[PDB]
Amino acid sequence: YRDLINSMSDMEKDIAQSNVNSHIQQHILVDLKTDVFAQKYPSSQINLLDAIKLPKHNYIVYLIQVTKHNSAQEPFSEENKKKLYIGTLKDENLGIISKESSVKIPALFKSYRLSSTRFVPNRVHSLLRDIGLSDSNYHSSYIRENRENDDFIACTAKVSVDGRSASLVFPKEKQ
Amino acid sequence: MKVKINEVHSVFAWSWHIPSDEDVCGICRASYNGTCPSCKFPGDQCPLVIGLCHHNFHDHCIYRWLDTPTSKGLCPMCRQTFQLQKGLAINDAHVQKFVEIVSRRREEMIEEGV
Amino acid sequence: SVGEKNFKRWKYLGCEAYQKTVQILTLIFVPACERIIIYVEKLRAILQAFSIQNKLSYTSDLTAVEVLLKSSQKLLTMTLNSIIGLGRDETLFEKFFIWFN
Amino acid sequence: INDYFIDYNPLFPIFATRIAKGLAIYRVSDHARLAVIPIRNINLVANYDWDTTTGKFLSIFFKDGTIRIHDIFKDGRLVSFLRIPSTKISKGIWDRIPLRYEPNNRDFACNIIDDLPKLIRFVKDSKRINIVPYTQPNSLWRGPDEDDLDSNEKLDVHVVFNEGNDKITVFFNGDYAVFLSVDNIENENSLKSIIKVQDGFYQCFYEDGTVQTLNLGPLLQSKSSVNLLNYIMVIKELIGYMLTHLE
Amino acid sequence: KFINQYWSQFSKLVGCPEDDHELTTTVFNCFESNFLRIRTNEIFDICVLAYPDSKVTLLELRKIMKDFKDYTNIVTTFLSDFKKYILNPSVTTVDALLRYVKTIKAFLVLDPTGRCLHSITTFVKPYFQERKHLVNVLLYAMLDLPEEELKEKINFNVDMKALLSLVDTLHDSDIIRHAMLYEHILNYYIAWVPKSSYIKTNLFEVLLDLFESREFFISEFRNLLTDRLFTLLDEKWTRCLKLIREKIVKFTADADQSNLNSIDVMLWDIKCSEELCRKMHEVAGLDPIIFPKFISLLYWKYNCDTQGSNDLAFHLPIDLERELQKYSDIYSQLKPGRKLQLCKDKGKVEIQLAFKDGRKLVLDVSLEQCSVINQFDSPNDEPICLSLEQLSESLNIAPPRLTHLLDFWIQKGVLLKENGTYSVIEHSEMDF
Repeated sequence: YRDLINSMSDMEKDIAQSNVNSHIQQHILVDLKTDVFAQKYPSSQINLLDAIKLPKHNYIVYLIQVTKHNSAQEPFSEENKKKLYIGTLKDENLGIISKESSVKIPALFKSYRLSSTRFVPNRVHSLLRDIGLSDSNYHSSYIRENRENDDFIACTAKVSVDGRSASLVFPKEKQ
Repeated sequence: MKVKINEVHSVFAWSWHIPSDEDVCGICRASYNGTCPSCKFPGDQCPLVIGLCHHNFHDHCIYRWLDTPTSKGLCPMCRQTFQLQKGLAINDAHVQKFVEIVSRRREEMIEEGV
Repeated sequence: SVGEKNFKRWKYLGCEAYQKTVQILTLIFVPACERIIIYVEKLRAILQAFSIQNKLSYTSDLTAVEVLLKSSQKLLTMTLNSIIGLGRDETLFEKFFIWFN
Repeated sequence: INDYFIDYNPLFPIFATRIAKGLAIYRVSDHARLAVIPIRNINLVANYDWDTTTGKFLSIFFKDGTIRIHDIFKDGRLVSFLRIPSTKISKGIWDRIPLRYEPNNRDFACNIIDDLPKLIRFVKDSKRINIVPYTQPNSLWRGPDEDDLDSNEKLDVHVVFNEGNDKITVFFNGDYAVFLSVDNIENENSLKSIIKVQDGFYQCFYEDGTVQTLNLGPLLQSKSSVNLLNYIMVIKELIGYMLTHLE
Repeated sequence: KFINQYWSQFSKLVGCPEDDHELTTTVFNCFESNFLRIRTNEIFDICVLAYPDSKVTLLELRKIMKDFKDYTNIVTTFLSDFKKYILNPSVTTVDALLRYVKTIKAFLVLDPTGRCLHSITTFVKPYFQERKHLVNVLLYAMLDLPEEELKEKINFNVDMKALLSLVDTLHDSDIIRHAMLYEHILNYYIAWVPKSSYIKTNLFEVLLDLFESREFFISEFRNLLTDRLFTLLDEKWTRCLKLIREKIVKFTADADQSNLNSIDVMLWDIKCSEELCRKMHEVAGLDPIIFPKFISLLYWKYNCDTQGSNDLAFHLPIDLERELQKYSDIYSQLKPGRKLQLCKDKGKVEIQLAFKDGRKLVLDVSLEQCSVINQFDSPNDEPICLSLEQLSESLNIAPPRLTHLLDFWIQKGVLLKENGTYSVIEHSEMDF
């Protein structure tokens, strides 16, 4: 009995790998990697950081780091600035809708890794009010854990996409 | 600085003074400071009585026991003739009541030929 | 060695060793084997259709399926033989201890 | 509570916060701890994902190849343990797809398994051998919720991506595994974020800006193809269910 | 509105006369059927949020539902949505019960019978027993306790506006002689009028159904009344005890009467204390400033006998102790066979504090707190500076307990701590 069941079990896996995987993979298509930002930005090296979908919205909000390609004829220009352009693509065909606006970074915030920023949905504003309403060791002015811990930036970027905005947080990883 | 006491609201706890897990009535098994099953309010409504045999009962528990024909006027704890201890102010208000019940039952046993 | 104490234990162990054994064979093995057959049969039908409906040039051989069908069929036939055999074993078991008592 | 972390549950007012002792759960309204998930090293966790369809469960991805899911409503007790054979995990996403199989006249594919009486299990306690109804090993976290009136069967799809090689692996129902080989292997780009468009439709965003789209739609609109996926998982379960009683 | 907008066009399309009565009736019947369907779908938001503003619609709904299937569909839909949203442990238990009771009264208005309430009840109780603080907060809601007592021993925030709202809902109370005999016997006997009950119209009984036994409910009720009858009865709890006694007696187990007996004894103990004090001030002419209360130790559940620390033997002021002993001696005279014990941890004293700058401060302080401040009473107007060790020896109070008592006066602005010594603040350089 044990031999027969095992004789069945092992070849059952054979059926799964030999045939089922072949059949399943056929009904699965993988889109080739494509560049969409090239049309809008063909002379800039593109660095992608984060992008999410707004629920009940068919638009893709994305955060990109745009650095222009410096040709071999312009020597050592100080324009090698990382610009945090924010745009929107329709979820299906990834089509640009609104003209990107470069957010001006205050000089005090230039000492943070902008690449580590992540998207935070679902009413981040609720915690801000509740932090001051709770007698915890967390102070809001910047949300700081005491006077002797790391400081993390909560960049509530109000990207008004058709009247709505999202929320971002800038983690601290000092360079 | 002067301290003037305007009003005092003090709390006092009363308990039965027994002339010495045993502060319970031997009939109803309830606490002496508590009420018997036939009484609702403690203290005056469920007073305690002390017999000459030094056994303590609620007034109503022992009176009911003594009113039963099978008791024969004897203490439920020691079978001695139940008589309230004399000289105890706790027993002063109940002496006449217990003398009558013991006497009536003694006459009934004489009438029954036992 | 045997005594009275082990004899009752021997009977108690033996009866469960057979009467419970047949239960798991009839009540677990029989319902499962038929279910495997059904799923395997439905498994075969699905692959055959898309070999035709899709009309895709590459085909996956069905020899793996039919082996399972035969092996699964073998199990149920083999399972029933044991149940018949354990039926006899219960008969022999009881007659032994009634005399052994 | 200050932290650059925390993901809010879309369906209910909770957040998943990270503390030293493990993953912690607090109510947004009350800031009262609700559950604690014991984790050894944060670095081992590739990412954690919430339940989109229900929100009752929570998913944890380990870099080694281990998937662990715990129920928040159950005080964070572990409910299911998953393994994937020899896969290095960069970042995985959990999706639940509800199937809508409306009755159609053109569909004569009647079901008989429902008519057949459901199997049972033999488990023996200390006192005696007892008889219990059969439950699938993964059915406890997949069973039709008492809380869910729309009790349609839900497809459970776990999507796993391998770091360093950009290899894509999809895992179905907790047992069946399918491996897909990507051709664009020439560059070793890290995957930045995974975004879900709808059920069975996903977009992948790499560090270089290239987009990879995974679409399960053709699998989904095919009635038999899903049934094929279900059947293969069942037969492996029953045979092991058989071997379990044999020993 | 629909008839005025489309009926003429529809009649023209059909060609039937405009005054087709039966067609209009069927259209009306469909409208109310649609209205029933929509309200069934929205019943959760109707009962949870829109209530009591939508309560009028509920009365209109009551005129429409006629079949058992309608009730079953409504309740199964309502339970589905409720548990989907409310029964999340992530929801605050205070708001959960607040919305729960809001649904209870809404359905009770909708259903006078309350069978749906029972079905909703039976389905929902295990979730209530899942939450742990529910018993405490609900009984405190029953007795309308002030927030200060709540905040003393409860470590999670409680929403005050919810507390007032639930209190308001709880207190809502909207839920010839021979010729007449011939007429009434005709008018009352000829005028033909065409799991237990557990469906009583009382919402409080539904609230009581949470506990598997009312024993814990009445036990905790005893504890709170014994606490309050100490701190002093408020009339608001007289209604509560009247309610609690009312249902428990109606149902009638042994322990239930055990926790049902002494509650009037507490009333009797206070009543006798009020009466015995008057007879007492008449007989021996004691100080009318003292108002003693004579309590039955067994039934107040006051553990005077916790036999393990030597720590409540603090010394009262000599004048106050002598006056209190006079009460105890003659109690033994008035009630023979009984001894009276002063509960020193127990009692309240109103003291008036007079400072050299003319400030008068009147506070209600415990017997322990009055003893501490009396040590600083200077008959000769000399500044009294006392160290912690000196106060501990005089008052026989442990130092850690003394610091807490001394911190009370510091917070009140009476005592100042300088270099380990406590002195009276006689001159405040700041507007009172």
